[PDB]
Amino acid sequence: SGVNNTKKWKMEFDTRERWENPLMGWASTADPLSNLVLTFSTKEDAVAFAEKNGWSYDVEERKVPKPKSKSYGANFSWNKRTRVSTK
Amino acid sequence: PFDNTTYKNLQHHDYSTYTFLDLNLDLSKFRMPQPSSGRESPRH
Repeated sequence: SGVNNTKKWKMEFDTRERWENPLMGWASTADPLSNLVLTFSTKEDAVAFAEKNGWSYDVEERKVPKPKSKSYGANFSWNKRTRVSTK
Repeated sequence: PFDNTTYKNLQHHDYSTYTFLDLNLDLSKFRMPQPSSGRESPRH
């Protein structure tokens, strides 16, 4: 339930091939950017960084949870379906 | 006739398994009609 890892913007790159090492079965890669993850304060900072580096990019809008209407008293409604059958 | 020396709650010596529910069944005719929530249950 913690939300502290949803505060900042991230930039990552498209995933590329990983294959099994013939000797040990380890995951090999030829992609030098496979682990690069950048952190940004705002979407505009992330876009600015990508542009000046010449990277094509996609932006995904932030998904804030919408405010909910919570009422403990609703658990015990006289004539509504929100009445709980158990606690 | 003021006898303050005997126990006058002896009726319950003759109560049985269904005494309470028989009285509730007997009382059924004296009740007012119940209120309604508007539906058969919270799951309706």
